[PDB]
Amino acid sequence: MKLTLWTYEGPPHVGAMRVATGMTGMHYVLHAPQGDTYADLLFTMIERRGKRPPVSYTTFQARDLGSDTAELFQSACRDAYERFQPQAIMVGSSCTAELIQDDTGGLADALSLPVPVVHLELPSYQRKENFGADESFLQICRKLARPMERTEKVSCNLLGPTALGFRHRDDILEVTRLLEGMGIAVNAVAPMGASPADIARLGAAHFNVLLYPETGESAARWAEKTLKQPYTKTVPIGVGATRDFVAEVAALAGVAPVADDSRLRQPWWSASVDSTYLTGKRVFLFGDATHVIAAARVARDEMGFEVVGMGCYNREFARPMRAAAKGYGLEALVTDDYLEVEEAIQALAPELILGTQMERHIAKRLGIPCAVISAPVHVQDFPARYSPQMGFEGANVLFDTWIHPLTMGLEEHLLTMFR
Amino acid sequence: LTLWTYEGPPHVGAMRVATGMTGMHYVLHAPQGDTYADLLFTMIERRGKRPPVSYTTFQARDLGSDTAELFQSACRDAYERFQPQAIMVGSSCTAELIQDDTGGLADALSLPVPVVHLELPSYQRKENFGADESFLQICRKLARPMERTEKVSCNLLGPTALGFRHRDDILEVTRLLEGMGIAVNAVAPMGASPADIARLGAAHFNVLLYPETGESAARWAEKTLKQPYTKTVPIGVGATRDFVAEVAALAGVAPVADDSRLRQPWWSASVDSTYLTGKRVFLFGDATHVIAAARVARDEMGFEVVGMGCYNREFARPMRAAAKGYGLEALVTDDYLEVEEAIQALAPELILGTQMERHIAKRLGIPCAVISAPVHVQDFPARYSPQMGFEGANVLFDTWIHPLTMGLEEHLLTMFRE
Amino acid sequence: RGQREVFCGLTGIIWLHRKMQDAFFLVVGSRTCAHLLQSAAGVMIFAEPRFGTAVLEEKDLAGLADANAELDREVDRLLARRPDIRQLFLVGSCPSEVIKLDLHRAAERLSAHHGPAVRVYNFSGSGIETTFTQGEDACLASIVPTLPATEARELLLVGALPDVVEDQAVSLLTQLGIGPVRCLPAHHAAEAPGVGPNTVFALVQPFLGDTHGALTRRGARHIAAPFPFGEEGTTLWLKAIADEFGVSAETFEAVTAAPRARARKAVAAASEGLRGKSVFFLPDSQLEPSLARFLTRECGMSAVEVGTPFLHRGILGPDLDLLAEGPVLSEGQDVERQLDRVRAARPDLTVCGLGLANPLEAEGFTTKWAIELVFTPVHFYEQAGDLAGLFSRPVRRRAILR
Amino acid sequence: RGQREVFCGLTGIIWLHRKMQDAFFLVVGSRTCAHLLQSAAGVMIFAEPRFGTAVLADANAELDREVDRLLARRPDIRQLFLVGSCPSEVIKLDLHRAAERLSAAVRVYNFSGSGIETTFTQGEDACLASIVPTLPATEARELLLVGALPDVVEDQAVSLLTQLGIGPVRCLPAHHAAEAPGVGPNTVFALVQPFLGDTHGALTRRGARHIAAPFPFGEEGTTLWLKAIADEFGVSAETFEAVTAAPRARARKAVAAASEGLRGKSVFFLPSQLEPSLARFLTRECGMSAVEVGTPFLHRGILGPDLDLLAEGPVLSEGQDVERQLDRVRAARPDLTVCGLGLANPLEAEGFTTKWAIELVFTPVHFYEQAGDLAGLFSRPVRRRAILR
Ligand code: PMR
Ligand code: PMR
Ligand SMILES: [Cu+2]
Ligand SMILES: [Cu+2]
Repeated sequence: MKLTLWTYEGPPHVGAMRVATGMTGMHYVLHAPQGDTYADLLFTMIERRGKRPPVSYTTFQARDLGSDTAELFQSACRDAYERFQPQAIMVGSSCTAELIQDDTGGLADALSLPVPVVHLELPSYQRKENFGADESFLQICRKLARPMERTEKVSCNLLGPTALGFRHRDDILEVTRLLEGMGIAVNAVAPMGASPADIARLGAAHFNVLLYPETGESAARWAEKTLKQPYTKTVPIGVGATRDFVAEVAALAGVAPVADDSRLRQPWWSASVDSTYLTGKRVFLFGDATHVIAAARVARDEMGFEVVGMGCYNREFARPMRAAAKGYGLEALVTDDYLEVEEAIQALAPELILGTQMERHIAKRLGIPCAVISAPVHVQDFPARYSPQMGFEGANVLFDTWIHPLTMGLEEHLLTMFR
Repeated sequence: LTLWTYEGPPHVGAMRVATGMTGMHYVLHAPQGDTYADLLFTMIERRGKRPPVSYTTFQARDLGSDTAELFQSACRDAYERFQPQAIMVGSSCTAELIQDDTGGLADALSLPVPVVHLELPSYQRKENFGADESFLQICRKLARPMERTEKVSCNLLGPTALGFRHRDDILEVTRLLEGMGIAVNAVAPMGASPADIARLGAAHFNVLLYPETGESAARWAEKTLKQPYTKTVPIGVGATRDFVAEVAALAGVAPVADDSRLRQPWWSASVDSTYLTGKRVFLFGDATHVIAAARVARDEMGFEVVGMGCYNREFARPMRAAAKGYGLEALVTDDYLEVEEAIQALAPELILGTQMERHIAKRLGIPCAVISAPVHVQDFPARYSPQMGFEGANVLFDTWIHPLTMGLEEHLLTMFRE
Repeated sequence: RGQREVFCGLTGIIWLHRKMQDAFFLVVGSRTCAHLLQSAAGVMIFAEPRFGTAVLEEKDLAGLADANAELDREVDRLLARRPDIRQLFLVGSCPSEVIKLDLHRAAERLSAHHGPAVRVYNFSGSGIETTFTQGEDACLASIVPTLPATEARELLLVGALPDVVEDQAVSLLTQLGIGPVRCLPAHHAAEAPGVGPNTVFALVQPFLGDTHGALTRRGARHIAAPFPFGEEGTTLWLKAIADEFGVSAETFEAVTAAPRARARKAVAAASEGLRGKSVFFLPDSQLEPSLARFLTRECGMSAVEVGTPFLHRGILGPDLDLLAEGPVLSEGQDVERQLDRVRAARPDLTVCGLGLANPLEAEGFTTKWAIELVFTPVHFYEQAGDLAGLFSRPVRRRAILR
Repeated sequence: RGQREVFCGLTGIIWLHRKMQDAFFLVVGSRTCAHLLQSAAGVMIFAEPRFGTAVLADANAELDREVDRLLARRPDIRQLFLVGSCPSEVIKLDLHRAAERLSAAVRVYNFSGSGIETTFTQGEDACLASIVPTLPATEARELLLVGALPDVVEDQAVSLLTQLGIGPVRCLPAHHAAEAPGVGPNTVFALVQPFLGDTHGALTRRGARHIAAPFPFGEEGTTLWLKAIADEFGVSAETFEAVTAAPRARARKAVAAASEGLRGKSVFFLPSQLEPSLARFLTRECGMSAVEVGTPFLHRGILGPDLDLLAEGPVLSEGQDVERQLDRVRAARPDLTVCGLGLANPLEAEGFTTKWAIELVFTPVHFYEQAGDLAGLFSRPVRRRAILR
């Protein structure tokens, strides 16, 4: 019952709806008490979609208690089916729905609508948004995707990009570009931009690209176990990891590692005269486990500034962060409390802190440059532009996104306290 | 008394142009200290090549006809250095406005066309015509009316180095044209080769990218090479669609437009994009960008355009053309003090423009972003940052609304807990 | 009786604590409510606001003694860290309500040991029994019973309206000059009112459906008048107030050149506005029936629908009288049929709780956010003129966008 | 000879403006000068600096008009120093003529750091020399220190100097207008600043005798400087060494602890004017196999202790052309080719680790902890190359 004035990742049902509103034709009837529909504002207002995040709640009131709320769930699911006519229904609950023991599974199962019914019964008081997205997408593949004949050409189903997420829309494009230029065909792009037919089509490939381990690691492991497609381990975040991913998938597909390097400017933009003052800066790296794990590699090898302190609120991906820290001889902060990041960066006062938006505002309070490289963000961090983070353009975006806090701080200081 | 100068001198634009042309050289009588611009294209626009533009650096012991001799000495040594493909002559004018131009040894090289020369007007120019009298000469001389290739081809005309996000504008417009079925013979102003610039006949129509530098090239090419240019500009959703209409009309092909990516018209339709309705916005910067951005603002953004002044007052009438389009006038002066005065008078909420206006608004509290040319190292980015096409309209939303995020969240923070 | 689009009352805390600067709204509940408060406050959660937003873990989910024990320990820690809070607010929530966590028992037990240093009031913002802005009403009805009892005949300003709103209200009132004005929201002890049998609950905001009953239990009286939300709504509210006190109409019409005439001028200064267009009120703020009448008469509204989360007969009675009989006060409104009705009617406005604002803007329909309305000063005379413009602006957004 | 590389004199304006507060440093000419200053400054141009940039008889009338414009826009200038540039000296615009005629409290002084005459840091030379002429003579044994060295370390220099036992200091760079350094025949002055050849020449021309000047860059660079100071003022050896051994120990430890990765190096000095002094600084710590060390302007003079303490490995080539000096660089393959200008970063783009001069010039590197991070400055490109290869 601690005074958590800021949760790092929202309720896992929000993450579940990130998978939901990603796929066309997939409807997430939710047994959310009226008001839990703010998450609709999340999806139409943070990520700004021109369509009701098709998550048809029930919004039961005090008048709708007992079995009345279950009757409302039945009604809402039926109205969704006869209103939008989804190709696969997708059901789940909220925190208060768990508190009612609302059982969104059996109800919509007994509704007996012909389209597939998937359940999303995920803990909400123990988990957070990213687990909700990952588990929901894994269950989606588990129900729909089946082992079928591989594509005549090599195919590379992308795994992990959910709809609401820090730059998923653009890394899906970047990795599609990499795979198509190298010689592999993007059979599907689940769960963002996909559909139940695409989930079924996931089986026709030769390897299952793991873009976002946080939101798709379960899916990739299940695919390699069942679809017989070795998931790619290294994510394309950073030039070193981009080359690792390129070589890895060129080995899985047995194709020449063609990777257009006319776009990559991060190694030159950093390994130069100006970006030499980077070398020695004592950076601190908090945030989303995978992004910050590969951010450590970029920062040390390809950027220069020395790493002091790198935690991550993601607990299920703790060990890879501990390993990335111990590679440089560092520790891992694996709690989910903002005050801990606060006193961590007081004790280890950095110049460039890479982390979430809450890290950005923490640094705004103290007055040190801060970047956004991780999940919990605002409308600003969801861009309309091409802002990827996986691939060679992903490495370029990483370079610029990290250097902009440094330029911001430098201009702010020197302006009017050196002149 | 410009404590900050918007654009550089008329030679830096020519060097911008030559930086993207591997081989083409430019003999410039610039004293040591005018070689600070040799940094720009590896310092500000951090690249890895010494600019292909000759320097002479005549000292105090070198005044008069000695400079005339150093012209030829530097020309011969520069040719023997890396075997260029074309030579351009022109001075910084300082001790020699027009009084050392010596072609004698600039010609008599393996170079087929030695008449190539860029003369820049004395004390009457900035970093636009430096790159525009580039392709009024370097493409007027070594470009052949080659046969139009079998598929309907085109030329990506206009983008010069050290230009505002030009390298990504190139890729976005090329992607649009290729997805529409329009072949791109060459990106002639940037990332090209003298063979590519000779291949300007194999293009059914030049695709113009910006009047800043490519306007003269496109006008001349339509006049001479008989391939019209796209009179519209791909900055802005409506402007992008009209640009597609023009390119497909001159092509004869289907107007295929990848608006699947395009999100500015929708992201400016959400109700977060409703509190910005009527927000007075000041727009100072280069003419092409200011007109396109102000059209976008006034109609599709929600902002209300209260300022449209500029510093590229050469084509003066098309400036106030859009001003009467919005019902206003243009501040065509060339000093940031007038920008400060105007934004103080109108007290807007967004001062979109140069980094100089960026720092004015930082000093005046107003929000502000970068949409214009006079920018430092940070606005020439590593990331894919195209200001044109559908993704150009896409970046024009986030770039403009980040300062509004500043001016809103800062206000809330300072007013909530005080 | 299906899905309804409206918030839980927890989002009233975002405006509630901005008035009572001596109050901590320690919102119990799950991580979902916490994420609601986080997203709703936006950047405010970063400048240490007075939420608390204490989430219950699964270990704290089971049982009741453990929950209140932890609540006690963290409350003591907070008040030790911030010894500048007097009117503590243990806000309930849908999770907390389902646990049946007693905020009133907690209030008694906590004022037992915090004493006068921290006087706790308890209410609900749970969507189970509360909507967007009836949390304001529950909060005010949580301080009304504890309000200083007296017998002096005086008026109030019931409603946690902005400070500038109250300032203009009292300034106009003393320009008239009527009774002792006692603002019901007690931002601190310096402006604590006195209620009693001869007082009146001069309600200002329609969702104040429970503070009316509470301060009726106090024994006071109602100014039976339309809820003040514009020229004529506030005109009749104020006129009925003074007629309950007996003030001559000479001062009425002699002191109302700047307030009233300019209020109507500013409200009807929306030339495009909504003159002749339609509105389809989804359940948003218990505030639609009030809007419809003065958008109809002054701003020229068709007012096809007046859909409300709940309609109170008497208190909006005179407010309903100026409302047309055409639109129907549908309650328990199922949003889906309501989208069908919008799609059939093709209005120019679809006010709602609006996570379906952008979704309803995608289908071409113009939409306006009443949440900002409940937040923005929209009351009485000088700030209802921009209430009308606040409704008008999305119309111009559609006009320039389409 | 042919094309040159180094900056014109206006790059020293960025330092002179920062150091001596109450002064004006308006340069004249085109946007090539107003933009070198702009880009080099970065944010100074936004911080509203103290300098400016102005827009034969006609040229002199324009000069008078623009000087009056200076006096107008800043009605708080009394010890201004106008800066000459290439066009002004091309039409030979006498800044002294404008200063003297338009001085009639208003005291206008001239200065011409024009890169056609001036070089990288000889603008400091010309300005500090232009302080000297008009000023009258003093009549006592003071120690007129010179150079626009950092004020934080100007305090260290003054503290040490008074610990020696000297009289008045009255540093030539007038950071206060009231502080006017007179040029006395008995005035014995050192040289903190290696590119003060014109300043030293003019100071001895007016009459002030000059002390031996091994220029102060930590350890022996400043050791022999302050030793010359002491033996000129007759400070007892046991007095000087007692009051100066601790700064020596601090700088020696700091340079060693900052140049750990600077072992096995060939530091090519393309023409900072610090080249002989820095070449000597880079001989003892770790391994510095220095190679050709050119300058844009070299005189031994009595500034000779540099070359006297310099080896023979690095060639002391005065006058150079990058268009062939970079060919010599390719042939040499120097593991750290610290390149003032001409080629600069493309050297890092063609497999040549590169350091840049203005970092050394505009970052405190003079004795004590200041020269301690000189090793860090020279390790910057090397510590980059060690990882971001
Ligand atoms: C006049 C050309 C030029 C350019 C374009 C700039 C801007 C700028 N100069 Mg460098 N700078 C120039 C000259 C100088 N710089 C100045 C400022 C500054 C410094 C201290 C630094 C530097 C650099 C830069 C920068 C990038 C600043 C950075 O990202 O850290 C630009 C393009 C930067 C670096 O990485 O390169 C040496 C660095 O740390 N300059 C200085 C005084 C030391 C000079 C005279
Ligand atoms: C629950 C999701 C969501 C998000 C992320 C926020 C923040 C924020 N919500 Mg709106 N907002 C949502 C809902 C609500 N916001 C709230 C507050 C508020 C208002 C009054 C306003 C705003 C807005 C926004 C925006 C735009 C960011 C900006 O205004 O700076 C964010 C991310 C903004 C807008 O026009 O949308 C309605 C504006 O005028 N929020 C409220 C009541 C407290 C809630 C419940
Ligand atoms: Cu910024
Ligand atoms: Cu910002």
